[PDB]
This record gives sequence, C-alpha cells and structure tokens, in this order.
Amino acid sequence: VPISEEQAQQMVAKQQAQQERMEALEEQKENMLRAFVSAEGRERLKRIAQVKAGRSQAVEMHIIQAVQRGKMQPPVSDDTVRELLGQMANQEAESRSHI
Repeated sequence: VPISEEQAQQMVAKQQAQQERMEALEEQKENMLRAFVSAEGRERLKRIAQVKAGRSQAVEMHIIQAVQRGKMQPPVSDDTVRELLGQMANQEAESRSHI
C-alpha cells in the first residue's frame, strides 16, 4: 500500500548498486597496491594489519596518494614499507603523548 512496486524495485537496485560500488573500490585499492608496492612489502602490510589495522592502513593511504602524484617511485620496496610503518607507529605514540 504505502510504496509502489516500481519504488521498491528502485531501493533493491540503489542498495545493490552500493554493494557493487563497495566491491569495485575494494578491488581498485587491491590493484593500486599490487602495482605500487612489492610482494614482500604487501605481505608485511597485511601481516601488521592483523595487530594494528589502522597503522598498515595509514601507510596504504600514504603510498597511494604519494605514487598517484609522482612523489614516490613505484614499486615501493619492503624496506620503505618497514620504514613507513615505524614512522606512523612513532607518530601514533607522539599524538598519544598529548604533544
């Protein structure tokens, strides 16, 4: 009674358009990192994501914005990943020191 057959046909679409768009960005991200970051450096990031997801995620954000703008040379070495994971950890603590 309250909502049309067509209008309900639209909200299942809208809602399934979004589960698509979600999946397409999770895939775009996975591709962007395959291309940008080395294999060793990509394991390391997922290995650390388990313990400190937020940390590993702060690097992935940075590597992507950085490579996309030509500020970093892909593919990014495990050595540079390890370096970045320390720098964020370190700055996480320097925030939490209230400084």
